Amino acid sequence: DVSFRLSGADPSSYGMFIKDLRNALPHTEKVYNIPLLLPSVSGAGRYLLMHLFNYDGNTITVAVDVTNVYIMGYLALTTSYFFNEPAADLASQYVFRSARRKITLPYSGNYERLQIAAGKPREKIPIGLPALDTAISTLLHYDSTAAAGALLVLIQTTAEAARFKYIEQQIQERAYRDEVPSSATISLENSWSGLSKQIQLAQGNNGVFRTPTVLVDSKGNRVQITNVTSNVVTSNIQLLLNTKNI
Ligand SMILES: *[C@@H]1O[C@H](CO)[C@@H](O)[C@H](O)[C@H]1NC(C)=O
Ligand SMILES: Nc1ccnc(=O)[nH]1
Repeated sequence: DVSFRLSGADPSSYGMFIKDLRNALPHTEKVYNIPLLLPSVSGAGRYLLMHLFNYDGNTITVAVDVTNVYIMGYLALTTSYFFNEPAADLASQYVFRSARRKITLPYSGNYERLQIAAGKPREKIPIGLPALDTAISTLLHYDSTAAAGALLVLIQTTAEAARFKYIEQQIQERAYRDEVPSSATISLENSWSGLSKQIQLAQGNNGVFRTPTVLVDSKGNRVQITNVTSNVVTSNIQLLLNTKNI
């Protein structure tokens, strides 16, 4: 398991949590020096538990699929909550079994459905450590509309930060003040699968992407990633979705 506590949290302790999260995801090889997530894992070993504590010390446990870093569901006191999707129902067979009741959320876990439920795109939702503290607090007591927004914050400040050093740094910059994500942040989130695939396809293509990936950069400018010498590949991305899952 991995843990993070918002009480006394600063950029350093957050960075330690994101390091812990990355290191909890198993891999057998690296591709261009980046850990390649496994094609599959069977049984309960597929799911990582993240223990998150809000400023007041209340806690949820979030279940994360270790092959793709997708949040499947979470436990708040004696109630489990899972996304309305087969991967999440499957996860419900293995985690939080001792919960007194299980609630299936009235949406799946993908960004498009969550944004619909939340009533806003995540371009408009501030993120940061304060927003994460709020999100944890919200998830403690069932409210499916508020939960959708909280889950958008949660996914971005955990999973997305694990996937990209840039996003981790953006959240560190928002340690004490929330701010909506940069366009670059949004772009990276949306491109993780594409980048993961192209970096793998480059293995037998001399480091050249079969299909270039269009990103937005730190300055709001739209750029093309064509090969593994790009900073996105050498710096930034920290985990690869296995092409077998793409
Ligand atoms: C590779 O990508 C680098 C970094 O973005 C770029 O400067 C260069 O033009 C590209 N070279 C090839 C061979 O694709
Ligand atoms: N890490 C993630 C979990 C759920 N949905 C996502 O889009 N990403």
